[PDB]
Amino acid sequence: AETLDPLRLPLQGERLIEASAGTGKTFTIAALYLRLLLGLGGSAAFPRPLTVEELLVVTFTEAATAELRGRIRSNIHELRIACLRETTDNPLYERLLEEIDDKAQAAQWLLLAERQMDEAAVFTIHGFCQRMLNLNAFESGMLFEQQLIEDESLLRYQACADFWRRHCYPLPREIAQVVFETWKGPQALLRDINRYLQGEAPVIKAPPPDDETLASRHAQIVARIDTVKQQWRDAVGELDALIESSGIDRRKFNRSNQAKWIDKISAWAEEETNSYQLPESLEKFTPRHPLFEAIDQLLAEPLSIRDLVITRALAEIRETVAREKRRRGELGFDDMLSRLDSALRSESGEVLAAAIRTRFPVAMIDEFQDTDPQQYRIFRRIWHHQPETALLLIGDPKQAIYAFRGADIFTYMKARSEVHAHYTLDTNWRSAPGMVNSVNKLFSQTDDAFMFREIPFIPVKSAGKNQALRFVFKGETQPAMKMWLMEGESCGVGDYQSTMAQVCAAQIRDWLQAGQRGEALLMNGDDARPVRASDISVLVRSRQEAAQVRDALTLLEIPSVYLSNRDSVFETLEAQEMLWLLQAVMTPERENTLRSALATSMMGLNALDIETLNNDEHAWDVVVEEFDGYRQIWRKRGVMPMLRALMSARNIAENLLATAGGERRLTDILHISELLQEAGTQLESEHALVRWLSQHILEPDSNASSQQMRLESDKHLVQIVTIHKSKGLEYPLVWLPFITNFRVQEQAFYHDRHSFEAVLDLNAAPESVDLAEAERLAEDLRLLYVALTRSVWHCSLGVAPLVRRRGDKKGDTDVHQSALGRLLQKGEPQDAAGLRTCIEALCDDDIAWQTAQTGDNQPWQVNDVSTAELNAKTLQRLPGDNWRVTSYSGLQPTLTPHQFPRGASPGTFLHSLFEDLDFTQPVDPNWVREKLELGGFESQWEPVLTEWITAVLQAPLNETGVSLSQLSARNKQVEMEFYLPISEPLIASQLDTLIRQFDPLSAGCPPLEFMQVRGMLKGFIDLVFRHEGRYYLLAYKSNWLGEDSSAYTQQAMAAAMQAHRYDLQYQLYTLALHRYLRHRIADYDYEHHFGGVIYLFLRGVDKEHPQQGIYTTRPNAGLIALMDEMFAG
Amino acid sequence: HSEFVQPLPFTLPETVPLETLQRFWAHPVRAFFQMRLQVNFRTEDSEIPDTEPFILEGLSRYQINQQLLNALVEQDDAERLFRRFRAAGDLPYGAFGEIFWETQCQEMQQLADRVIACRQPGQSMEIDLACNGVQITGWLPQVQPDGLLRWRPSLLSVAQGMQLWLEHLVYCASGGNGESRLFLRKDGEWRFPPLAAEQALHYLSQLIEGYREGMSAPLLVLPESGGAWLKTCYDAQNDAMLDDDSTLQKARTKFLQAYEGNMMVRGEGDDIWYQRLWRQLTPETMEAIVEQSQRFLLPLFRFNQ
DNA sequence: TTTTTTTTTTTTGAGCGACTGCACTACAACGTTGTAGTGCAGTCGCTCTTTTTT
Repeated sequence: AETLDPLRLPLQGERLIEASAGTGKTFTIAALYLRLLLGLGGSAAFPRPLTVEELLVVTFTEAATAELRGRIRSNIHELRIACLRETTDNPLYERLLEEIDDKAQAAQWLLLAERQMDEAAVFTIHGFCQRMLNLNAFESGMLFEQQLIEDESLLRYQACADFWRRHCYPLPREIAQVVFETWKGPQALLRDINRYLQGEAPVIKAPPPDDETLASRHAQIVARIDTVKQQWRDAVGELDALIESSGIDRRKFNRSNQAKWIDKISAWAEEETNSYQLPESLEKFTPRHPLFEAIDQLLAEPLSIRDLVITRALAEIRETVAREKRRRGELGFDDMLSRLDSALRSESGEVLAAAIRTRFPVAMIDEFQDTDPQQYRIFRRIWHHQPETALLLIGDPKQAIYAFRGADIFTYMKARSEVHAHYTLDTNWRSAPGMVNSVNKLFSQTDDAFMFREIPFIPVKSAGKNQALRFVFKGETQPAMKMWLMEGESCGVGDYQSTMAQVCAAQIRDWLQAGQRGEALLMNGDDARPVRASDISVLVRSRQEAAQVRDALTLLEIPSVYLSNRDSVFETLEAQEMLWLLQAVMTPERENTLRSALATSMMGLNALDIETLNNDEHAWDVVVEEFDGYRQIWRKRGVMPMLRALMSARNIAENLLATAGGERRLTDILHISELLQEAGTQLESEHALVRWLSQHILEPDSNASSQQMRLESDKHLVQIVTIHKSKGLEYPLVWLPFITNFRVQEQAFYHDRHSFEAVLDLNAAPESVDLAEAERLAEDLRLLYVALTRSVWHCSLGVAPLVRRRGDKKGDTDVHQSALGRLLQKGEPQDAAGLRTCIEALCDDDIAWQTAQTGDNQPWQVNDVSTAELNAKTLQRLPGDNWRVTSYSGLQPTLTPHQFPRGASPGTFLHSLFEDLDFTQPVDPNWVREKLELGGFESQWEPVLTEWITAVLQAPLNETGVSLSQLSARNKQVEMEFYLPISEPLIASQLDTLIRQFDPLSAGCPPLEFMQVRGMLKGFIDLVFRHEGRYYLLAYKSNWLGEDSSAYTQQAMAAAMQAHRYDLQYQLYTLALHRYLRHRIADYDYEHHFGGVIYLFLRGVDKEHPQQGIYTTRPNAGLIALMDEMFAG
Repeated sequence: HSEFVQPLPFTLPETVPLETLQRFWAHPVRAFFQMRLQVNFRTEDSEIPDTEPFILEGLSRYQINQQLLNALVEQDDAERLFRRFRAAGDLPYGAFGEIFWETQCQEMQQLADRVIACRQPGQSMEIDLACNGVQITGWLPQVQPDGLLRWRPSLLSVAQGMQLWLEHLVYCASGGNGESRLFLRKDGEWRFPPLAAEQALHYLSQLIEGYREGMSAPLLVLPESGGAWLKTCYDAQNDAMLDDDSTLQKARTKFLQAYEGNMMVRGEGDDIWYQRLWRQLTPETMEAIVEQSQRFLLPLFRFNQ
């Protein structure tokens, strides 16, 4: 490999950047981004400068893409400032400024980059795949709009249930017994094949043929057993083998067991006594007959139906999932990768890749260790050897720890074998040089410590500015790596975990006890820093040992937070308490739910309080009354107002904050409240939110929003973080108590060392088990490197002679089967004394060891201090006056029109019919039929409806007898919308007396009550029409439910006007028309131009009665001026 | 937040039924919650599953095993009960339901070979007792002249042993010389020998004192974890509790195993009645539960054979 | 077409591998007996990761 310079990297063809742990990878990506933007390098430069919309940056984590985009934006702004000023404070920026000859054009390009940074092409893998599928949808064959699903386990379980229904149900008993012996149900099969159903489907070594069913395999195994049974029945009754000292004389009794074995062929599991009839075992303890050879041939391979069912499940379930998502039109995360791979797999889609070469003729791919083989197949399809495009694979083979998710280091080894150039970062800027020397001493004991030929380890170099980092104790300077060797010959797993957790808790309380007195310090040159609780971090691998560390640390009065906690908030007790509280609020009549909800830990009541509440009936009456008030707030204001009034009236937030350990409970309660308020806005029903909360309690599925957050950030806490969640982070002091714990992989799923493809061996072959255990050991070594390279000042390791075998004292330990023992014992099996000598052999100034001492003196010292005085501001006056823009509604034989259905919707339909119809043109019956078809009413009403409409239109409504047909299109104006201002507070008592002074219809009609309205008033006049130089207003009313006979006289219409309170609406209409005619026509007189107001009752118009149906009223011409003076000011 | 445990006034009534004592010694904290202050935490029922039951686990398997054990204790036709359970859909479809019914019939026949090996026809009798001025009225079902015979398709647990010990105390106090036997699954057996009336009345007065103590203060007697701690510390050979540090560590290990279970078995600490009192198991409350279990659950393992 | 009641929970781990005790024969030491090796059965530790992409 070669060293990497950011200003000397040739951006041509494919380049592979190997950025080690702790190196400035995020700085190098920004430097290469500035190099691609400005076009620097000279001979090794790009042929043309590229814009922001042509630079493609690929990083998997979305927060990493956001942080990288912000860092690139800050670097763009800093380089623009340094180019405008021709000076800088950074040496790499100094060389960047020295490489360019022109300053104005580079500054203009950086300004354009700063302006176009919003349209930057910095996306994720699946985001870039979705953008390429949506953009060039023709060559791929993708829908323009689709619905992404976050969880795919439900459809996968449905397809597995469909496979179990269509495969396991019609089987007979002799096959279903073996199917039940393999798996209990489809859930165990789904748990087996869940790592293979997602992502790329692997290649099965020696698959069954497509015509072989379960019955054919069962009959083949039955015939294979029956041949051995026939050969045992033919060769029975004889014994010619020599009697050995190991061979007991009871073996014929075992043969008698075989005499009890050959009864029927309905069974599947043979006897163990056939293991006594093996020629390889009888010779080691003389076999002449080939019956022993046939028995050994029968026991050579396992008689299992499991592989055929697994192959049929992998062929059927994925196809059913794809069929269901193609029918529903949904898409998944890996479905974008599969669609892009199938698009580039086609003939025309290669030209689509050329369009991608038209789109982005460059690629900088970060985190190449977490790369699926479909992703590398796509990147080889686009950017293999084409000119003018550059490929920069920035990654680290020593950090590939996501093999469970879908990543594969063999794809990275294939990529390293395909490319020619290799570049590495020599300088390490994170850790102290002692930790760097400890890592370079531990990992370079033997050659190829990562056990793969394509993953080489290099000695890294520390930083010059961080060469004085020292973690000092009270006694002397503490070394970098301190391998705490647990004393003993052989120990278990749980006892070793408990002792190392106690040793780690003792070290934490010793570093925190001496840290608060200025004894243990972190020193950078002359600067010193005390060690707080947030500096020490414990690196674990699973959740059980994390809970063990948390319990062993809270036993010594030390609070610890879990950063890797992905548990849902709906699975705790607080969700059940919120459900009980919502059930008590929704149903407060039954006292059982209210009594069960009041005694929860959220309310904080004692047993004596519950007893006195059950004894005193008046206190329970007050409780029921305030819970009914909470229900009224919940129905009128929402979820969060009810919860805030409950937390303010009961004062449970102050009680939870005063309680030690209740802050996490209060944050979980607030998060559950926020989720309930988010889910309650989309549901109009009140019980639907309670059912949704009960469903999310019963559904333990984890979303991005429904996880637990950090309880506090101000108080320093010991942070527990897993090895996968510690990638890219930084910790001062790191403790690794369970770095010696390993796990043996049972399933045979490996990768070929030549073709670099995934090979799944369903048979129990030991070669596939060893080839999978080699990849497991490589993954454990990568996890060991990731967990070791996060410490800055000090790392501590827990070494112990752990024996995975159940034997107590066998003379050998299994530390060589772990990742740490392969580097300590140099890949050789040794003992506890051998492990101790291997620890004591590599002893330097940075690497030391000590024994594990169990002991406790005192938990901690709180050293509390009094809180500062504070108060809350109070609003002196009202936030705003009563300003509201309202309307009139806010201030308040067989076919006949009498038999018409009375409602708001038929009234609006008749209003739309009178609005859309032209008054000059005659009414056409087919138009009325088309309008009734568009509205959806009955077709039989139409010939009565058109003659009723013509009878209404023929009837004149005026004091002179003017009909509606005499009004031209210029004279009419339908649905005039007006806004009326008012600056005075509208008092009802000062307005109703002024109305009653002039309006004769206000003899009865007691006044309505409405608040002071200051602002605008909306209104919609139905019709305004002029005739012979005189304006007229016309409104329509069409409810008329209570009349069927001819009783709609002027008295009944006046009673309807007094009851429905249309007098105020008509007076505001006259005021609006007066103001409009005053504003429009100059020299306007109210008596000369205005003529009157007409109300039209549609169901009251008769052919013989011209007065019935219409209602003409004219004001006294004195109320209008006083109302204008009142509304004006 | 003050502690939920408070000394409450409680007067012991004259007539205390046997069903109240059985509901108390089945779960003491639940009986303190749902009967003294009448607070019963009502949990919502589980949702309807999206698919047919392919396996049998939980309450449905226990009900099937209980009906199969009640059918095989009278030597009835198991195939008729198989057709009855298959006609309701509670069994899996096809051959898998037949396989499940065959293995459950094998297990229940293996249990019934021990159950009806010493079974005699017995009737339900009345119990009227007067202990320390407290009247106990109730009924005991299936009282055979050999003693007490109970069978349940469950595992070896301390709550069923406490129930059998309470039934043996309420049976031996009014006549009834004979043993009391309970047969569980996986060769589990609770046996108590016959005792005199004075020792039975003394232990019944001790249980009455524990009942009247459980109504005032929450009686912290964990059956499962306390019984595991006790049987780790008890020695039946010498009839004395050991005090060495190795037994004190193994009892703490068994208590932490029985309180908080694994990822497959729901432990005793995962309960709505215990999380209301404390959120984290403190060693002071652990020693209090240990002392209460040594005070109360000691005749369970003292007379066990 | 009218209308009645009702408050009790339960259950849930099993395969892999070792420790120890009893029986069974092979073979050498002193026909018979003691020691050693192997097979079967009752009893008991132990343990089952990590995660996010619009």
